[PDB]
Amino acid sequence: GSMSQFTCEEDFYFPWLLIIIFGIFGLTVMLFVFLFSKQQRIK
Amino acid sequence: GSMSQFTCEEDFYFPWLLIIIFGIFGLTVMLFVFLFSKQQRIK
Repeated sequence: GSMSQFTCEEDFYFPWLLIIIFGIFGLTVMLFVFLFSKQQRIK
Repeated sequence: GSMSQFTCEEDFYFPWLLIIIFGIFGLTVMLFVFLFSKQQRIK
């Protein structure tokens, strides 16, 4: 009633860290290939 | 309906589906680079 505060139900139970790691991996893979193609470098 | 099922007719993007797609992406990216290197390594 006085202050407003919320809380997560999952409480960091499920493997969220695993998802994060994988997420960056995919984004990095594509992001790398994209920038690499623009650089026009074989090495 | 106690249990639940997912079908194409439903026409709805589930959360688990997103994980699956990404999963194969990462595995394919590495699996591809690995096989690619082996294809060049040997004449």
